[PDB]
Amino acid sequence: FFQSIQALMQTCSVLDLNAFERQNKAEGLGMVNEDGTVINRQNGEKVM
Amino acid sequence: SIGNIMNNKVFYQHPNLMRALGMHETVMEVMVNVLGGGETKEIRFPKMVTSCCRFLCYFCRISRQNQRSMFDHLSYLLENSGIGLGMQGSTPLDVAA
Amino acid sequence: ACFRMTPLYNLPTHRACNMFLESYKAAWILTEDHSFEDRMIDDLSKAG
Amino acid sequence: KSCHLEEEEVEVSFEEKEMEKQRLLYQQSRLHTRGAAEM
Amino acid sequence: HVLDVGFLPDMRAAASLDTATFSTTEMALALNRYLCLAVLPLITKCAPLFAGTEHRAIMVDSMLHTVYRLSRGRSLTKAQRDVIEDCLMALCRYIRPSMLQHLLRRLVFDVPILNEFAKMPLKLLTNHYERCWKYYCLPTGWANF
Amino acid sequence: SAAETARRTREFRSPPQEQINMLLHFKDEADEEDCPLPEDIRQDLQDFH
Amino acid sequence: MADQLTEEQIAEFKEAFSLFDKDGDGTITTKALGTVMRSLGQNPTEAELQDMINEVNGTIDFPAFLTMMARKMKDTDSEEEIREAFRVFDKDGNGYISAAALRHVMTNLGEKLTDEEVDEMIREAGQVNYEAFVQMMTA
Repeated sequence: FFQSIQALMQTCSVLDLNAFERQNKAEGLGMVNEDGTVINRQNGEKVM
Repeated sequence: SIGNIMNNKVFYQHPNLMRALGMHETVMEVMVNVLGGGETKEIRFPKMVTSCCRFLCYFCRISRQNQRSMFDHLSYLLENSGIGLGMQGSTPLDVAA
Repeated sequence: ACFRMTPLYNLPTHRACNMFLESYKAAWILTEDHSFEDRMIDDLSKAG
Repeated sequence: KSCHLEEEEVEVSFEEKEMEKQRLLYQQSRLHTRGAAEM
Repeated sequence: HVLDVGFLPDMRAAASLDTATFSTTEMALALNRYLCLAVLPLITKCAPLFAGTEHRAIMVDSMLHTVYRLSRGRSLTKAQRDVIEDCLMALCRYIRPSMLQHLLRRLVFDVPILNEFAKMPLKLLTNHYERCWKYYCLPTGWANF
Repeated sequence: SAAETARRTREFRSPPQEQINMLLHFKDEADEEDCPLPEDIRQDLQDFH
Repeated sequence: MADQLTEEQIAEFKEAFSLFDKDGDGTITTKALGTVMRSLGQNPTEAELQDMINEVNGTIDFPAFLTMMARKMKDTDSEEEIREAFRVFDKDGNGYISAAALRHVMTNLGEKLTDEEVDEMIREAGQVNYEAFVQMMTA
């Protein structure tokens, strides 16, 4: 059990910066040519 | 079977069906079973990976959401792609690109 | 692109229905049934 | 959710606040005696 | 750089006549002539451009002989904008057209140099009259026009 | 009234899916209603739902 | 992609393909691609065909034929999409639109354009012609 707790928390993420830039230009676009706009909208899965 | 799939006039008008039936999911395991082998000597049953990987590429060039749905398996695809090299027509690396 | 985005009144009937169902995920996802939560552990388990 | 249901406002009196921490203590009491917790 | 790139361009219409099997040279005209048609930097003290000027015209000789309606525009726009950079000394290039441009005045190859000729007169309506045979060639073309 | 043209924007702009969201939001919503429909087709939902 | 076309060109293209198909395989020769386009009104000269097979063996299958008509239709539609996109801007239709008319109808089009982006848009360019608006959109 303590193997799991020790290993698991070492895979936790931190505030990365490189991934932040990938949002900062991806958010520049507002809608696809014609497909329901950006379906993911927030798409928060990146920084944390 | 796959050759008759790409002539039915319906796998061009309603892509939303084919992600709901998800045949791209099922056909994916077909490739992994035949290619599963220890080394390059396990290239049993060729001429079918090429005959099927061609179908995957055209599926990826029908809509943007079709591109996303199969993109998520990129890490899975490259894991078993750079081993069986030497044939023509297609290879799993091509559909990865 | 934003000017050629066709009007709604030219869509085929079959296609103009699938968009309704997918978009009408705005009456289940927000409504709450509650129900099975407190009546579950009551009739089940306790008084079993 | 079967436990934490009870888990700009007047001050809470001292008789009522035990009812919450007793109801909470009982709501999960049935859920640790009955095996559970050791899973 | 033109003393090495034009060496390959020297074999322009060296096969554009009989049959020309491997037309991969036309594929090299999609990343070379396009790069040359992006530099208005031109001076003097040389006449090697004259060999290159006709070479582009020699490549545009084929009106349909392996050109592609889309790939033909690259070579057409390669010279149409190459005129506004020369030192107004385009000598033999005018004589290359002369009346041959006036000839076939009912073909699709007419608009190849028709609009190109108008660009010369619209940039010399107060000069470029310091010649002789060219001045005679202008009237020779004007009367035949 | 000029500005009425600004109000009527879903009707020609936005993709078709966006129009459905605007016209369907108030139907099965509660209390507040914006850009509503006639109060004749907004009754069957409150019966069907 | 291939979603630029409706159902009704695709059902027409399979109607043309299955009419002149050899045995139901989905195969045609390098002659039959010419006769299958002149059967529908479209009359290209042989350079237009000459690049598309070099683009795609002698066996032209139905996904290969569908991708070649999609590129043959999208290039003229992408050249003509922008004039009918210009038509709601001006009331008459010749191409002359007011500058005071353009700041409430272009901030409200549904791409979440603020007041700042159309303010950058028109002062990096009274009434302006139609061919300048393509010159200022494609840039």
